[PDB]
Amino acid sequence: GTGVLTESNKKFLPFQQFGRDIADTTDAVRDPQTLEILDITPCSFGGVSV
Amino acid sequence: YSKHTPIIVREPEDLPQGFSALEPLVDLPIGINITRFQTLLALHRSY
Ligand SMILES: *[C@@H]1O[C@H](CO)[C@@H](O)[C@H](O)[C@H]1NC(C)=O
Repeated sequence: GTGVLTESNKKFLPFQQFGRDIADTTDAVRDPQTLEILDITPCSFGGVSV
Repeated sequence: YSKHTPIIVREPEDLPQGFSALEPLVDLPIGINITRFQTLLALHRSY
């Protein structure tokens, strides 16, 4: 996917690797290389009106 | 899926009526069919 990767304060239990939002879309992940909790936020967007 | 806690319940027959969750502890990849289960007890010597 495409988004902004940041550190996340949400604590994952040791078995947990993925996090999901209300919309059932992946919102957080654990990096395969180093076990760390990272949340994904979509890149900035907004309607444009002239 | 296991979980351990300390309990101070007065009635041993009465499991606590408190909400709890059992985390996924271990998985075994073997797919051997199992029909019957036997609890294993430790019992050493006359004292
Ligand atoms: C290889 O993978 C393990 C599991 O994530 C990790 O702990 C280890 O640091 C990795 N090796 C290197 C050199 O980073």
